[PDB]
Amino acid sequence: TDNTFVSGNCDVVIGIVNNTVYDPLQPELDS
Amino acid sequence: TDNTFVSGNCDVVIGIVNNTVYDPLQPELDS
Repeated sequence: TDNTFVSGNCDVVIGIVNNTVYDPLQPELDS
Repeated sequence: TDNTFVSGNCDVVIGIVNNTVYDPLQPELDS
């Protein structure tokens, strides 16, 4: 999430794909 | 906070206004 940014949804961009975004906030909450 | 940068204070800036900043850490710590 620090390297990328969110804008809109995935129903507009042509050729878009799926992946898993590793949020740095997640493991720190579980630590 | 990810789209704005903090510097100085609200006494030196001329014509500054007041607003609420969305802290991404707030709903994550509450969740």
